[PDB]
Amino acid sequence: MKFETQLIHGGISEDATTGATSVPIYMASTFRQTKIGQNQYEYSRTGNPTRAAVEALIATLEHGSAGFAFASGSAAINTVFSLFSAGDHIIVGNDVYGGTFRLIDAVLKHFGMTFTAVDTRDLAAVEAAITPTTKAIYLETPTNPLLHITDIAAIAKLAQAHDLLSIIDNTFASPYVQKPLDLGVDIVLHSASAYLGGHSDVIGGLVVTKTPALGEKIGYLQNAIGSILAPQESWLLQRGMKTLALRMQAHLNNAAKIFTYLKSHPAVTKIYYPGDPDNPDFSIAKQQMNGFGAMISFELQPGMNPQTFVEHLQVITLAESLGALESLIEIPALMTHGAIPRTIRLQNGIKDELIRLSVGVEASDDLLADLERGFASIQA
Amino acid sequence: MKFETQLIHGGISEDATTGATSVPIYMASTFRQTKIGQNQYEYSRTGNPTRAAVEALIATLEHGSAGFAFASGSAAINTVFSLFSAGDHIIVGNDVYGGTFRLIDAVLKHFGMTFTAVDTRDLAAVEAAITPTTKAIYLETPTNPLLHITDIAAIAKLAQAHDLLSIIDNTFASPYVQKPLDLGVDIVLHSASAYLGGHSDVIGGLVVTKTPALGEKIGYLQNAIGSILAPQESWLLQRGMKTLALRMQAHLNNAAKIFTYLKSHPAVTKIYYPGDPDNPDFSIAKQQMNGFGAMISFELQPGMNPQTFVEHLQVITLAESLGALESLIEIPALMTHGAIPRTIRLQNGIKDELIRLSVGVEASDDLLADLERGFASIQA
Amino acid sequence: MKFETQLIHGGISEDATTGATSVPIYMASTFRQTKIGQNQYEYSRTGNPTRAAVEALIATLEHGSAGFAFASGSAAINTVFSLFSAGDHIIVGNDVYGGTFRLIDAVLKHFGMTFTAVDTRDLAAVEAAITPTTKAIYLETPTNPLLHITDIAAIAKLAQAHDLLSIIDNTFASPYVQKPLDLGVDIVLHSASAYLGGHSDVIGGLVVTKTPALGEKIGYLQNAIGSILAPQESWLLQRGMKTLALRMQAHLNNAAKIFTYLKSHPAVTKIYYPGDPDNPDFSIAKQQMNGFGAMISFELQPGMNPQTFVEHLQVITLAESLGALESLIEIPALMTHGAIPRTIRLQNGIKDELIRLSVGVEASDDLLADLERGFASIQA
Amino acid sequence: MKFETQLIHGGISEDATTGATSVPIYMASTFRQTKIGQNQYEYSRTGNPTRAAVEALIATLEHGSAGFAFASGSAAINTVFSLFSAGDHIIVGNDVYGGTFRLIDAVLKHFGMTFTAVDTRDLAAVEAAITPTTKAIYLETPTNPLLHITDIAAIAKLAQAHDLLSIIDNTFASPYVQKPLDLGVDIVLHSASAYLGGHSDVIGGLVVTKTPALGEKIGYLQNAIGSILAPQESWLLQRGMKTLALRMQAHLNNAAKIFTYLKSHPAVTKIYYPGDPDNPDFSIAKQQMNGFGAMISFELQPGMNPQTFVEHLQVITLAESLGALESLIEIPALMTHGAIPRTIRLQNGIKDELIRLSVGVEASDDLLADLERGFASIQA
Ligand SMILES: Cc1ncc(COP(=O)(O)O)c(/C=N/[C@@H](CCSC[C@H](N)C(=O)O)C(=O)O)c1O
Ligand SMILES: Cc1ncc(COP(=O)(O)O)c(/C=N/[C@@H](CCSC[C@H](N)C(=O)O)C(=O)O)c1O
Ligand SMILES: Cc1ncc(COP(=O)(O)O)c(/C=N/[C@@H](CCSC[C@H](N)C(=O)O)C(=O)O)c1O
Ligand SMILES: Cc1ncc(COP(=O)(O)O)c(/C=N/[C@@H](CCSC[C@H](N)C(=O)O)C(=O)O)c1O
Repeated sequence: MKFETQLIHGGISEDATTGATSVPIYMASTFRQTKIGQNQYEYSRTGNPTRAAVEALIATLEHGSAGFAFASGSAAINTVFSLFSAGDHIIVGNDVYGGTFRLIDAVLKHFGMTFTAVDTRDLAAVEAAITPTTKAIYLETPTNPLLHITDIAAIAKLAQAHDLLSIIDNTFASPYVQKPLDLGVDIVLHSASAYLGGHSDVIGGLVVTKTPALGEKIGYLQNAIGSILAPQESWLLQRGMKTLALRMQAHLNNAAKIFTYLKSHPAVTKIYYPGDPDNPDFSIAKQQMNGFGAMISFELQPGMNPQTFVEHLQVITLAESLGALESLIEIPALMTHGAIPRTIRLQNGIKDELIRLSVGVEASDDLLADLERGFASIQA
Repeated sequence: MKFETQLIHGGISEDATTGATSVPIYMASTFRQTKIGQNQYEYSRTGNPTRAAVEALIATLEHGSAGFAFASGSAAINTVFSLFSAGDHIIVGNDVYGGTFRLIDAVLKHFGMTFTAVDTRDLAAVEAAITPTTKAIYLETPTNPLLHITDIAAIAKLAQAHDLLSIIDNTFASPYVQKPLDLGVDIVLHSASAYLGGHSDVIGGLVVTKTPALGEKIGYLQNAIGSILAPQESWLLQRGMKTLALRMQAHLNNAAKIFTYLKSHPAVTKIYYPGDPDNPDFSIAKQQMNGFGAMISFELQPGMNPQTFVEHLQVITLAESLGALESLIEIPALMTHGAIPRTIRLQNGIKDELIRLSVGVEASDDLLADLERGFASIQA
Repeated sequence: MKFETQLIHGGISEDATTGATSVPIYMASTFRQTKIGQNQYEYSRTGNPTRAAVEALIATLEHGSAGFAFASGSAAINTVFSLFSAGDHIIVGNDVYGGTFRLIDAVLKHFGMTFTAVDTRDLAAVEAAITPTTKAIYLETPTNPLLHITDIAAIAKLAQAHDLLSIIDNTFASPYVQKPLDLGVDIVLHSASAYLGGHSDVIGGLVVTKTPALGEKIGYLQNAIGSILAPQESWLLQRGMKTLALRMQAHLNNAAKIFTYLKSHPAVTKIYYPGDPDNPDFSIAKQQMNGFGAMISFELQPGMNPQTFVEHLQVITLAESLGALESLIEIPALMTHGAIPRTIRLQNGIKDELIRLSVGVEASDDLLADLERGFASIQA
Repeated sequence: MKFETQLIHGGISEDATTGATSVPIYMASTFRQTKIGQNQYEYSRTGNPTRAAVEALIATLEHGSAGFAFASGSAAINTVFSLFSAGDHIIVGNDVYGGTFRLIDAVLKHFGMTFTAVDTRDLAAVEAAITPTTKAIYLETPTNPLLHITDIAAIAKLAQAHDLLSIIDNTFASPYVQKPLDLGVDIVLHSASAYLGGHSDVIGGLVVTKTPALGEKIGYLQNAIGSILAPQESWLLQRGMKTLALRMQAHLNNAAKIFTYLKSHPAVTKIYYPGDPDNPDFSIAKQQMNGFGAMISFELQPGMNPQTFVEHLQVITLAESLGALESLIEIPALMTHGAIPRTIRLQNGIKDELIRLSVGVEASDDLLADLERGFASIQA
């Protein structure tokens, strides 16, 4: 049907036998069998009706073939990279969530995997990074937290041309804004803690594969490694997913309003927003994004203290995470990207004074009034 | 106090501010902060009051220093082995759960990790397997499904003598029967889907470390990889853990009764039970095990069909998993150990006719009557 | 705060001690006490942090003083009417949900309570029904299922003039559309199974009182009778409430589109919609309702079979309940109002061919296309 | 089967279609229908697979025909008494839980219902209370908190002889100790917050009827009044019920040990325990009770302060409720029976210095050591 209708009714969204208008929460760890092998489900880790349904939904939403729900976005990333073996080289984006940076440096390189960081907006930089042992290209768009917009279909074509895998981290856009499998990508993955759960009460990850033979691989790993999303929280994700469209419009609209508002502040010295029209990413954003996202990062004038600004907001809420109905705000150097050494941070674009604002769903008037409370506290 | 009292009151078992006689279920993904860094909790993946409490409990029960709860026992094993890097060699037990076999062969060896299988009851075999790149010894006791009893304190001393790590998979015994950290081991890990949840409605894993510096390492990995146990199911584990003592006595007692009963059957050609007194493992079992477990594996006479036997039980329940209040039964070649190639299975002790019976909690009379229903369905 | 911001942040919407961006689920039945009496909470039935927060929220949303959450809307109605004693007379609306009819006839009249049904759009009819033993006026607007719009502030003034209580059942409008406490009413009550939970996975009721001395009375009854809303489902209500504004706009807009669409069908012989402009209720609706609701009832031409029409819809879903993201549809004579005798039904406006359509949130195009599938099946 | 096996496998304890070893949690509020009326379930309040299964279990356990799960024990009592109408007279026990006293005085007498309190151990007192408008006999055994043991089969025969209903509140014994439907009673009801949930994290009530025509009546009221037990907490009850036998033995045994221990204290001036052999209730207790319960009430010497005693226990926990794995303790005049006026309390047996101890499951040694801490603080 149309996309709004797929949220309500797509995936598996009911119970065949009873008519229940809500996938039951199958807490059972195991399932009895009449004949061996013939049983439809066998063990809750290998798969169960509750997580099966959330998996179904994220996949129809992403225009892919198979969904896979994981305990966290980190856990999803980890078993996706478990496709690769020692010797393999991966090209990564120069700006990714600090944890993806951490999992690579602190774990994956232990496993014989090598990495090269690349501004994947420069395709020649990407093309130049491809070695005979290179096996994949991993990137986010928009990036955490600078919101660099990368050309998905471009990177996908590069990947196919060289028998590489394309892995896009679609957390910030969500399928309402971007469906990377529709631009040639092989694997799409989400931190469903953000916009797909949307209510600030679920940690989880999602992977959606387009080919069926890579669904086999990601599934075999999901079950062999077991970092699965549990029944209650699979059920909550799917519950929060049903409002994704309604929530995401409210986010996008509010963020338009916050950007025009921050641009009109001289206290604000730089702004990161894919809808900034002097931003060179502006056109690739329009082309591949239905909306410009609801994340804005910005810098204050160098003498101005961002912690003062942030600790004096009162409707906006100082915390990590993003994609929540509540507008969260954060200083990535002191929080989500402290896992990256300060020298690499400043080298890749993340000054110590950067502020990252997950625009939320509250009434726009109350948000601007609140941001004013924070500008007022640093004398502006 | 005493162990039964630690189940009810140990770990964190209440709520400091309210008095609540039950750790609240902290579904929040993130936590607001008044001043950056100084917040007690930050992000539900990194840790939250609900999972923190289950973590506390499994650790006081295991006589260790730190607990870590994971999405599944598999997920716990995976991030424990993420301590190791390419080049490292691990000695493993010749009989481990087929999934541990699978994670090793299908994933871990991709990461440059090498393995040697060893009957860790033969300490000279173990001693002989130790190479200059060997870094750890991983084993279960009792083993899945043959219930080989290994000398924990012996393997621990071997490990310390060679600057190795000892990793014991304590799923079948549980802390009520065995506390391997008390015999010199560094890491203890559980499939909490079995006896610790005990109710057949939770998938989860637990790791407990004894040193504090290895708790730091396992924690850093728990958070960086993210295969964490979610709040609802952390809460259910801890709920099921409170009855572990009551349930485990009932299991052990029933299993004593099932063994004497199966031994008196000529249809039963071989039996695997750590309390079998002609079993050479019998004495190391008495020495290090408070009870003999509630798992029995057995073989029928070669012309007798184990699937007929199993598909004709009606109180006992044909399914995977174990440690449940309900007595589960299973054929490991056709089920939990199908992940091991048939030739390696027969080579390591697992005939195609082996039956594995998780003795449960139902009334012993009803169980023997039921097992009779299955013997009746095969004689000739 | 503006209303959209109160959904996200109003009531109690976080956890004071931790910062948790989600009221924890306090499953504890009881709370320890250091000193007797001086404990803040005491017993989960009497009140707990989880249900306390949902109670807080429905009350700030309704512009009242106290919230009270119940196990179901029926259970809320029952303990509200438990204010009254034998001898008391209540005026009720001629069109109320069949269960309110049932609770009155089958239970409340057993208790010595007397009732008079009255079209509360005719204020003289209401005024004329007031006897010396009359103690309250109970009504819904819009009514289930004919959507008769009653003048709330008019009925409120009548009530105060005669030392009566005004009880309005605000289920169909919800606080986004109507806030009856702002028009002079004493008690507002909800079937939170409808729009406040909004996700078709919560049964519950809410009562909000404006005076503080009637909050005392409703509270004393909530605890003495105990028909309370449990912690998990209190938590889900409040979770579903956060999107009420986003969801309710989508509902209202879709319903505008469905009405214009049904009006342009000659197969449709009569329509019940508070926004029908030839409907005499149209102006009192504009005056007291922010939107016209998202319920439409309609009749087909007398030879046309409504069960054929309904059993041939495929995006719309044949079931009881309403207020769900999914568009539910139903035949009140054969379903929600079978509890009213057929003769009283036809007498009060409910023909056997009436159809009631809870307009939902799915894309409007897919809904009209679907309703066409049902018109096509009866030949029009 | 045997009773221990019915806890694990009785009622509905699995899922027919999947084999799930755990009744799924059917959060759906409503159920789709293919043809009207034909649907097995239709609205979660009227009944759903999750609560249906808990209802099934409490009924097979109680040797009755129909189970009914309610939001709280209070809510169960309230809709059971909703069978009666104005004019009806009920005989009640002189010692019932203070809330049952409150619901009667503060609500039920409003409805034209009249009550007579009677020591139902004296059958002539009961016989003498029966008026032409008397319709039922309501009592608890053991009573809250004095644990008066009443002759169930005697009261049942009295009831049938006079076309009365017998309603026994079986909360303190639980079906493991007493099954009143087996002694001639019509209605059995439980506060499942106590021993049936057993884990101190569920509020709920249960009613079990023996005749099928009274199951119809209690059901019609359950649905019309709606004070139902919600899906998550229905699921938790049934989860806690599976260990009832294991937990209840531990309770009973510990309580034997606590009584002998308290009897040997001269600081303890009076003791209430159905197993006290100088207690005249001792023999009717042996005859109708499998065990003597795990509640002990006792008085200290008149100069000794019970709040000092209680506020100085540290394994035992000062709170309301009972039946929990943790040993709770309480002063009924200052807590659970403050709802009864002090003069009626002292008149019926409840001095201001009475202590009520819900013996729990913790190790007996740790409990006696703890009670010593409280005797030490007042000096024995
Ligand atoms: C694009 C992307 N992909 C993947 C992920 C990971 O997904 P999750 O495992 O959290 O669900 C994220 C996470 N994002 C959160 C993480 C908070 S920091 C974690 C903790 N403080 C720590 O120090 O480790 C954020 O930027 O605010 C992500 O933005
Ligand atoms: C000693 C030990 N350590 C660890 C684990 C893993 O713990 P979990 O991740 O399951 O919680 C187990 C598991 N045991 C279950 C697994 C069922 S098979 C899985 C599935 N059919 C598949 O084909 O993969 C069993 O033997 O019955 C284990 O016995
Ligand atoms: C304005 C109003 N107030 C109160 C309520 C009651 O609230 P709840 O207890 O359901 O949450 C409702 C209910 N409405 C549902 C009830 C379904 S019928 C019940 C069952 N089939 C039965 O035969 O009894 C409906 O019309 O579709 C209500 O519309
Ligand atoms: C034999 C019996 N039947 C029924 C019930 C009622 O069952 P529930 O509704 O609690 O589940 C009970 C309750 N018993 C608890 C109630 C705590 S007091 C309530 C509150 N403090 C208030 O002041 O009101 C107790 O004695 O400790 C009961 O002992």
